[PDB]
Amino acid sequence: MKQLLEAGVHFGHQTRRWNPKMKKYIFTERNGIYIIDLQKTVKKVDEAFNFMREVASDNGTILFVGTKKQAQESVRDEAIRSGQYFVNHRWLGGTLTNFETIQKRIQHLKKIEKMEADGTFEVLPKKEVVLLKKEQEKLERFLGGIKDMKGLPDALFIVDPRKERIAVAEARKLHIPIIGIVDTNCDPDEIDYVIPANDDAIRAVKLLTAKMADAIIEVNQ
RNA sequence: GCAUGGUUGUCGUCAGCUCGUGUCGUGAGAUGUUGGGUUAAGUCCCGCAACGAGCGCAACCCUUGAUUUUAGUUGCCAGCAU
Ligand SMILES: [Mg+2]
Ligand SMILES: [Mg+2]
Ligand SMILES: [Mg+2]
Ligand SMILES: [Mg+2]
Ligand SMILES: [Mg+2]
Ligand SMILES: [Mg+2]
Repeated sequence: MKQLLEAGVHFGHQTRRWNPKMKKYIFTERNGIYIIDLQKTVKKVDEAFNFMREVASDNGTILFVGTKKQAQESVRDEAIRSGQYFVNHRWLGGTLTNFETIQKRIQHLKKIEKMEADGTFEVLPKKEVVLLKKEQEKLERFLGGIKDMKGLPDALFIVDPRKERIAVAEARKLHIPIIGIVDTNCDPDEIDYVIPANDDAIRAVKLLTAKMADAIIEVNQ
């Protein structure tokens, strides 16, 4: 939470595309670009560091959502390190609300990645070549890291509520508390523990999400 | 045969018709099944608030077109004598 470390890149978005209810975090606007106040950020990042206290205390599960283009590389590595669960590519509709039917796809993937190793690897001459191996990559590229999620997630960590409208809407309905990095165009009401920060910078996203890794890997020892 | 069972024609071998869970809408409804390519084909790919499934399409069946082993009778006659 070093203010100098945060001072690297935390700008925001243009003036034309700002949410009027983020004005609390706006400080020292510039020519055509808003700049968010770092003083409140370092204060507010503490709660998200300390709200995530309880959720991971009992070996709970957390979900990372990184559909944004400058997010997949970070969230993938943040969750594999901590033994957590992540989403990189498009968020499947009803991943949480219609979570019961997702297991069928998950169990299907587990079955398929068993036959070439444990069962009859060769069951068809070339049918499995064109269809069976083609679907196993199709399933993993969307399911990704949630393939070992035993139950409903305990908390969510998103990076862009404007680009994760499906996720934030279907997590509120299921009453799961979320933490996320919001920009000058996002909405703070939807998020529980707001972290006003830039989302467009690769380093800025990696800086903040790396703190969450150390936060969770502390208790689970 | 306007009380019915069974059987059949026709649109038409046209490529469509629905369902489970989820979501949007006060509601009838909607989505999936739409959008960009491709195909004989909702046949397949990419995207997508949807994820999958069933009956259909395709294949599995018969027949014709090339060829190997088995078998020489009532079939055939290479090489033969009649
Ligand atoms: Mg009649
Ligand atoms: Mg046809
Ligand atoms: Mg419809
Ligand atoms: Mg189409
Ligand atoms: Mg063809
Ligand atoms: Mg079909």
